[PDB]
Amino acid sequence: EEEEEEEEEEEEEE
Amino acid sequence: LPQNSAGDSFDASAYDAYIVQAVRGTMENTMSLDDIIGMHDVKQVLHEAVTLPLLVPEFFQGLRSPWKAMVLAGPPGTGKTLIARAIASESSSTFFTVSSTDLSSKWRGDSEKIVRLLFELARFYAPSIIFIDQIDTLGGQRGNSGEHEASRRVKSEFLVQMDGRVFVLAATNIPWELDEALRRRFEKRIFIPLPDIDARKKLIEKSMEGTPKSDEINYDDLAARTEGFSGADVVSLCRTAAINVLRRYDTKSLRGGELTAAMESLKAELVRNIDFEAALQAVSPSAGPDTMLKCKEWCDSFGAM
Amino acid sequence: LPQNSAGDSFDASAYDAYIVQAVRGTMENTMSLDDIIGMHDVKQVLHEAVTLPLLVPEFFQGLRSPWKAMVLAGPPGTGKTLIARAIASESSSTFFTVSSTDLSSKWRGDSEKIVRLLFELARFYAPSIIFIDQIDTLGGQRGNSGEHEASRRVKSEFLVQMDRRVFVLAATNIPWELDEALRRRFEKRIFIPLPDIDARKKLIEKSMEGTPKSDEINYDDLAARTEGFSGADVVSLCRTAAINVLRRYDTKSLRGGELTAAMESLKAELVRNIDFEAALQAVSPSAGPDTMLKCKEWCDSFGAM
Amino acid sequence: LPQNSAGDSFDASAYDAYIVQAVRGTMENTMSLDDIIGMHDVKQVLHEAVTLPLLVPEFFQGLRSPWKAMVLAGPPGTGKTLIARAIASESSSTFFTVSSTDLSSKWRGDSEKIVRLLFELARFYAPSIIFIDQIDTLGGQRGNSGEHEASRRVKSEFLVQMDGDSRRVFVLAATNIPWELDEALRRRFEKRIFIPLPDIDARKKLIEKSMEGTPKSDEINYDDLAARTEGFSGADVVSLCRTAAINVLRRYDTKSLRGGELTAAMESLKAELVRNIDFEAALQAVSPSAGPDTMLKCKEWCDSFGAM
Amino acid sequence: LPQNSAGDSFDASAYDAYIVQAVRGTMNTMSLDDIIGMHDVKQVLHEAVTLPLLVPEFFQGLRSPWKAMVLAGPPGTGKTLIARAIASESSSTFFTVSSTDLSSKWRGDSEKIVRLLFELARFYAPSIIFIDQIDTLGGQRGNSGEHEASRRVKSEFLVQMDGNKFDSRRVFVLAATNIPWELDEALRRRFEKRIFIPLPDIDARKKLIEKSMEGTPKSDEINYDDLAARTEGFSGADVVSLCRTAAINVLRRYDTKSLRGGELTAAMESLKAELVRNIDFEAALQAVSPSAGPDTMLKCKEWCDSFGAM
Amino acid sequence: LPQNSAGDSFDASAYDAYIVQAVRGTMNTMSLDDIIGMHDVKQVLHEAVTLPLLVPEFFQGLRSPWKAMVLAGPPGTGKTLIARAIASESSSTFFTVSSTDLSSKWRGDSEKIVRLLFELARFYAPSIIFIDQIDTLGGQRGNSGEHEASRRVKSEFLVQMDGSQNKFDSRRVFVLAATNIPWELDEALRRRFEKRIFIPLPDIDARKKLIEKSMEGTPKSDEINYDDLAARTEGFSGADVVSLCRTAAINVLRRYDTKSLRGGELTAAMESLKAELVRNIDFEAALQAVSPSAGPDTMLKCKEWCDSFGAM
Amino acid sequence: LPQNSAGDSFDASAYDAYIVQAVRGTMNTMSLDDIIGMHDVKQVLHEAVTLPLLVPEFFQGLRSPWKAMVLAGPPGTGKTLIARAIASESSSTFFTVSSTDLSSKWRGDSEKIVRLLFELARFYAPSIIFIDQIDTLGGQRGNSGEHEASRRVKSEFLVQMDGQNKFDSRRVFVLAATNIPWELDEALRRRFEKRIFIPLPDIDARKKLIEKSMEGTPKSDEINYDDLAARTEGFSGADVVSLCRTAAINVLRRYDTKSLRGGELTAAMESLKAELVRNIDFEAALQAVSPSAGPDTMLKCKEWCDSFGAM
Ligand SMILES: Nc1ncnc2c1ncn2[C@@H]1O[C@H](COP(=O)(O)OP(=O)(O)OP(=O)(O)O)[C@@H](O)[C@H]1O
Ligand SMILES: Nc1ncnc2c1ncn2[C@@H]1O[C@H](COP(=O)(O)OP(=O)(O)OP(=O)(O)O)[C@@H](O)[C@H]1O
Ligand SMILES: Nc1ncnc2c1ncn2[C@@H]1O[C@H](COP(=O)(O)OP(=O)(O)OP(=O)(O)O)[C@@H](O)[C@H]1O
Ligand SMILES: Nc1ncnc2c1ncn2[C@@H]1O[C@H](COP(=O)(O)OP(=O)(O)OP(=O)(O)O)[C@@H](O)[C@H]1O
Ligand SMILES: Nc1ncnc2c1ncn2[C@@H]1O[C@H](COP(=O)(O)OP(=O)(O)OP(=O)(O)O)[C@@H](O)[C@H]1O
Ligand SMILES: [Mg+2]
Ligand SMILES: [Mg+2]
Ligand SMILES: [Mg+2]
Ligand SMILES: [Mg+2]
Ligand SMILES: [Mg+2]
Repeated sequence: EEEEEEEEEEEEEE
Repeated sequence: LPQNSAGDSFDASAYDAYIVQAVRGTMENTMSLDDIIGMHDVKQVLHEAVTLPLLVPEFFQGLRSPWKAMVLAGPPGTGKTLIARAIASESSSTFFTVSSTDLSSKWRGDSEKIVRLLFELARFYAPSIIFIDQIDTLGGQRGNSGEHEASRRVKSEFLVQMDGRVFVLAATNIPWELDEALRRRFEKRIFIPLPDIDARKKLIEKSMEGTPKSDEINYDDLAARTEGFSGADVVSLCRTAAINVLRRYDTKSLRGGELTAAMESLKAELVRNIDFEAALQAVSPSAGPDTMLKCKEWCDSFGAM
Repeated sequence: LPQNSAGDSFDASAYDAYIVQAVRGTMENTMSLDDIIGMHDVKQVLHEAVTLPLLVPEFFQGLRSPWKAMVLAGPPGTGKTLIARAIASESSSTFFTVSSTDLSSKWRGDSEKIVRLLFELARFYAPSIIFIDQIDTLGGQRGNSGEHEASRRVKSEFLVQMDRRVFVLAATNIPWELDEALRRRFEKRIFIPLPDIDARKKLIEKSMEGTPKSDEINYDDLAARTEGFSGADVVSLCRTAAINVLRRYDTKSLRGGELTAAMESLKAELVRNIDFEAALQAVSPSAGPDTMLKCKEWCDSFGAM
Repeated sequence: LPQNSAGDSFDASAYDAYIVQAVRGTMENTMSLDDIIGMHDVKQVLHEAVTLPLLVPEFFQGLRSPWKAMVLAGPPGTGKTLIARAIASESSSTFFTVSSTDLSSKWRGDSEKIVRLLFELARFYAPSIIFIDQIDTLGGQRGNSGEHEASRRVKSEFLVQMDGDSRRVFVLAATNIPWELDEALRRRFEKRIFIPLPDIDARKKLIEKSMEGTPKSDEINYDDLAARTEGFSGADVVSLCRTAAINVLRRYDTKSLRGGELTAAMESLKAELVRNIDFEAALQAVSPSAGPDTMLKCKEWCDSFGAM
Repeated sequence: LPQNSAGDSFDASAYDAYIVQAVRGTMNTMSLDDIIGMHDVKQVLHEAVTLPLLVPEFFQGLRSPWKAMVLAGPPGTGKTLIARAIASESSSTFFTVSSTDLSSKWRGDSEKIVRLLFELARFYAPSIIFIDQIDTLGGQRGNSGEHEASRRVKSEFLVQMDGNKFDSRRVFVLAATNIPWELDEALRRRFEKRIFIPLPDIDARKKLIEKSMEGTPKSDEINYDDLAARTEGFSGADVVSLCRTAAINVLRRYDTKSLRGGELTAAMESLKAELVRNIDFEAALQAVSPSAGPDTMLKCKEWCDSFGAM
Repeated sequence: LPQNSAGDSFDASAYDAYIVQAVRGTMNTMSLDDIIGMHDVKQVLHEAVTLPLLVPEFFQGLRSPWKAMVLAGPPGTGKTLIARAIASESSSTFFTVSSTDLSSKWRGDSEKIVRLLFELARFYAPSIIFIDQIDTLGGQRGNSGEHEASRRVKSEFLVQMDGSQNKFDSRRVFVLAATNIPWELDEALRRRFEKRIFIPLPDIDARKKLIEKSMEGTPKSDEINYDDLAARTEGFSGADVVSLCRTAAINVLRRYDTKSLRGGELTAAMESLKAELVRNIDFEAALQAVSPSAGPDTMLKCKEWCDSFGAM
Repeated sequence: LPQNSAGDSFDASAYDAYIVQAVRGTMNTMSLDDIIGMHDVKQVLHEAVTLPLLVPEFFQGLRSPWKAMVLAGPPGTGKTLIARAIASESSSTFFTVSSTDLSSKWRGDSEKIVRLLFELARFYAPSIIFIDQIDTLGGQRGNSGEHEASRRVKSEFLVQMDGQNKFDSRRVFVLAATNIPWELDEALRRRFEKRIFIPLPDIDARKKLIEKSMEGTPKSDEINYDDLAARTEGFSGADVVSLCRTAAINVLRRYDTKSLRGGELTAAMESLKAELVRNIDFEAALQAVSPSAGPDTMLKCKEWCDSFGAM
């Protein structure tokens, strides 16, 4: 029985 | 979970004791049968897809294909949910419900078995009907880059369990966020437009029932002076007039002493035309029209509408 | 979880230990609603939505059913988190105070469960008021560029659940960043203006009730010299006047010897007219009215007062 | 977590074991408030917002309730961290310090719980003092373009926690770009002051307070060194003093003496005065980081929106 | 993570795996007399690194050692050479950090790597950090198209590079750049010595040619004064490239394009003992031109003469 | 990633999967006598690529082999074909890098791709890297209107191109680049390229040899005067002459009637068209029907730049 | 991306899920002799994409088939119709690129579209890419206000168009169309061999366009085609068809048909279809739709195509 978390990314644009 | 019609029983011991308890909590009303005042095509498709193959079951079979899906799109003010509630409280089918909450679990391996148990329950109980509300949050794009790995298995079990009695139905607000493979299984994507000058007059004549109204109000002027209103803002206008009837008097300065006599005098009074003027003077539409045109473009491009 | 009227108890044994702890942690210092200067229409809508169904529960039956939402939008400092505290004070209903740090949910599939338990618990205690503060966060557009897969689920749960009575306030500094459907469910959108030249005189003459004023009875002059003060700055003006009454007697050098009666000699000193000049020449308003003009434009183009 | 005054105990159970470690990592009598010269308004506000509610607490009630925030602003070398260390050293309050690096985590919903635990501990312990350095980040208007989502909820938690029990906190901040602050956050900061470059007379006192203790010649004219800088930033005067004190090592050529007789040459140099040639050759070498457009922008902002 | 002197041990429990590896990944025997010119930088590195180990009682109060230095000038002059020279001459720990050990796609790593780098540089020894090309890393803060995750790194450097009366362990921060006017107005206060390094004059290129040509057999026909008076406007790297083009030209005088395998190893045996005469330099002086016309040198000379503290 | 000589292996654990795949996606039968002209480019390639492979004991000290070259010229001459020829006639691994390999959506991926490219090019072999179109990749560093990622890619090249302080265990890397706009490079990246050389438009003898080379195998007559075809293309590029030969070779198809014959008498007549040779009138028509991509002002600008700041 | 011949399938696992959809969104009612005149374009299209299909063995070695063409000239002349005709006449896959598809939000998510487009065009059958309005994509590189987001798509076109050169997998023929060709690159113009000028006024061929367009079944005495073709100074190839549409819609409006109902409603539209066109509604079509072409574009295009044009 495993659990799952939530990360955060960082994307860029012009 | 209870038993079904015709004497059977379900054996759900393979899944855990909380998946049953979390999918059972979605399965005696007088909801509006005829009081939806537009969308004759949607009533035609629903009446030919749920009732006529269940009254004479040989009328739609095989080469005469009965339908299996519908993805209603449109502006956020028209009546998408009311038709689902009407066909829920009208017919004799076990109406299910699916949100974005009943398909999420903290553990791993429990976000995919819920959909399987749901479709197994729907194909076991009755000729059911599922109403997956706000499906644009459930099924997005599959092979993206900023997507967690938990949604791909949900959409995979969804598309693998889609083939199935069961008549699925869903309603969106943003239709272009749906998957490119998801629209193939939706056999009809019907656009729901805002009501025109002909429908608003019937809307006012139905929404002003039971309330004592003066015989001077002209429904054509009210139907023509609301260029831009959605479905809900007209009902908000009819609410605001009957509340302006209350606020015309003085009930804030006085309290306690014989107020029920003044409240009875308020219940005696009736709605004039100046109350409609004050109500229409101070009610704006919900949103400026761009999403209506964008959903009309999407249903003209990819939809069968 | 405590009980309610008629001794029933909630069966919240299908939720985790910290979810129920959060919803119980977000759940009567007597203010008065006539201790707020201005905003007559806000008090009118709050009256018709909270106080009158308690007195006469038979007038609100059909079309005259009470309101279900409200939004106060405007500049910062105009009294939006004060009417919520006043209506929390002088009512028998169960208050709530939801924010954005209350829905953190580091795991997956918990924020929508907290929102569902919050509404399912507010519909248990039968008169309830929910106050979502600063709904700019967790109330953005559903199809924005940078969004997660959980914020859209939170917004969808708000859209599903807002369709035994509750009443939901809100507060915003930037109302144009709200959604379309979530803007639609708020049946009352009300602009809050900066105080005029009449309300500022009332506000200073209400705020200065304890400290002895002697000869500065030119309250018309003192309310005509402040041009664009934003309501919560003229309280800082009076506070700067009282501390300037302190500042004229040099107390930086008096160390230990008789620091009880020397400050009792500052407890009998009156706020003369010399202090308000030295308080007006040292306090400036915090903003320019660009956000005020844009809020007025949005509430004139979309506001349902 | 320690136990506060009156022997109470904090029940931190719902927070994880690393949030509490971070807030514990955020948590003397070395300096005093007489070391800092100038800045009369900041000393007055600190005196009637930190010190005076400890001696006479039966006077600051009602309309005269003490202040609850402050933000300093000015040129980037004029001294606004030194005032925070001085009020940390001359007080009996559990002094916090918070930068913009210990509010960060790559998990969803850990940047806005550190702030909530921070304000709850600052209320729980004592009449505390929170000092947030470089607040131009975690500022910025919320209607900005290219703003990440969690950096909006950090500002929302800051906006909710900073208004509202006789438990006193005093949020203190410092920045160089004050016009890039949030709209609804520079309302909560009840006193926004300006701190200029030193005038013609404060630089002489700064020269004296730096060069006291070091043996110097009796013919150093302080008026000429005071009037000859004319635009120095306040830290560049201390840098000028350090250069004029190390020039007496750079005058005797100690670049080739190594091992033998060098260790006695430093003992011979340790008793040598700092003459006028050192200050002339240090004035020919040190120039300030000029471009006073930052000072003029800060002056115009703190004269159009500043509440001294 | 290794130990240090006096047998202590670091405890990195609050950091993940790939952060301490990214700081571990940035942790022969040439002398400081191989640098020609640059007396100011030699003097500052002397009284900031060398002297606080021999006599520690002198640098106590107002004579405390420095903490930073920015080298700024034209490209190809000896910025990255003095750093490796002072790395290989001293005994302290040397961190060669650059703008690619400070970036990751997650949020909250790029401002933790800097904190871990400064914590290790303070824990280990009187170490030295060498931030290369700081013009990339620290710009002006209130800028136009600045990303959000660069303000945190600039503020992290700005907060860590100045912070009690106890625990006086030393950290020296050396940095080099060639467009120095884009530095932040608050970051130039931290770097409290901003010396400028110029292009070599007529008396330094003679010594550079005489230093670079030792090790190969040459004739006594060449006049180094004429070669120092004709190579005008040359930087250091172009003078070394000229001195390399001469030896490859004396390779080029014997045509080996027709030979293939047969006695080719024995072909250069008559050439590996050949001298370098004046024809090679008289061809290489028109083979090689400088790299850039002087505009950046004039802009740096006008910058460092108004904001420079040498 | 496969192994190299002496059976070692690469530990690419600190990078993700898509970076390794994006670098692995960028990794015969020609010769160096197929390039008409360009003597000095062949000279630098000879004394920097194929001579240290045979006699490595000679190139030590001041005669260390070069590790840079940029071929900057007008856009008609041979600048990619020489790179493909030196890739074919060698034994070193080749890395072709354009400007759309070093691009990604996230933050901090282009620098890791450049770092992995240089680490694999040092690990695998005495390799060689061909960065085509360097002006879209290394531009200027202080111009108005550039993103905050191109400056970090430029700083990555500036740091990685020099280095290797350890004088022992020296593995060879050789960087080659082609450019049409040579006044659009940063000065600290222009300095890192030793041997910046110019590639000119072909002269009379080069055009004569190119027409003589490109017309083998195709049957021709014995009355073609190559001196007139050499002297009449005054101003042609090195790539327009093959276009002239191709138009003169399909003019023998345009001379007969295949546009009138529709279907029938078309494939039965193509069987005897393969033996018809090419006479002078086809070259006259092709010379009248082909004009060069003229405008020699850009050749003048590139030649003045390579004469002021060039190193050969 | 369904399939191709011989049952194989593409492996686009290295790209995103919106890039492949934006490329898949790119993939006729005329014959090849419907487009009259300009037979040089027909010559290049015959010896480029038509004839290598039947005989694959003749086009090898020096006589390799072409791989580029440019259709420059005045607007409204028949470039898109030629592209659609050569698409539908053969069995080639037909892509179509404009400037409105090579633009997205994320940095570097645009140059993957061109690489995926060319990889798909090589992966499928011998195909045709119709890059329309190339004056927007490829200008000059060293410009004054040149942005840094289109230089990479310029360089990607330059790299991808010419790329190892023998033993060809399948042919790929890229088209172009522009109204202004002097604002082009120098390394993108060179990849476009066989540049072709097409002229607007073909006066005697406009008579053939009249005879193929003016299909009016009544008015057997209204044959004034000589003056109607001699009054075609500056009339482009589309304004003639628009004039025929105006005349054929004004033959039913020169007679007063406004409010003719009540009695015999079905007869008023049936007695109108046989009305004979005259010169009076033809005068309305003559002085109504004026030609909007000036000699500042055509003379500059003839001055450009005479110097750098390889017919
Ligand atoms: N045709 C209609 N007949 C009766 N009422 C209608 C009609 N169209 C709209 N309404 C009114 O609009 C309101 C909202 O409609 P409904 O309850 O279906 O939710 P909805 O607007 O479909 O939800 P969403 O915001 O997701 O579109 C209802 O209160 C209803 O009174
Ligand atoms: N109209 C008013 N009547 C009485 N007091 C007021 C009024 N306006 C402002 N104040 C005073 O100003 C202070 C700030 O008011 P409040 O907390 O409502 O600001 P706010 O606008 O809700 O804050 P935010 O800008 O974060 O929404 C209150 O403490 C209140 O005492
Ligand atoms: N009024 C003053 N009296 C004495 N010393 C001062 C004064 N102002 C500045 N200093 C000097 O400033 C140095 C500390 O720098 P400072 O306090 O200016 O930080 P800061 O530059 O304000 O922080 P930031 O970089 O965030 O602006 C000390 O060495 C101190 O000698
Ligand atoms: N003063 C000097 N003495 C001896 N050699 C020098 C000197 N200056 C430069 N050189 C030579 O120049 C070459 C390049 O030096 P270096 O790498 O330091 O340039 P750089 O300043 O780092 O270039 P940039 O900083 O612009 O990238 C070195 O090989 C070195 O031998
Ligand atoms: N030579 C021609 N033969 C037959 N039809 C022609 C000819 N020239 C023009 N036309 C007609 O002109 C109409 C317009 O042509 P088309 O749609 O190609 O415009 P276009 O050239 O694409 O416009 P633009 O140049 O602005 O892109 C077509 O319907 C076509 O029938
Ligand atoms: Mg709904
Ligand atoms: Mg508020
Ligand atoms: Mg500071
Ligand atoms: Mg360098
Ligand atoms: Mg090329």
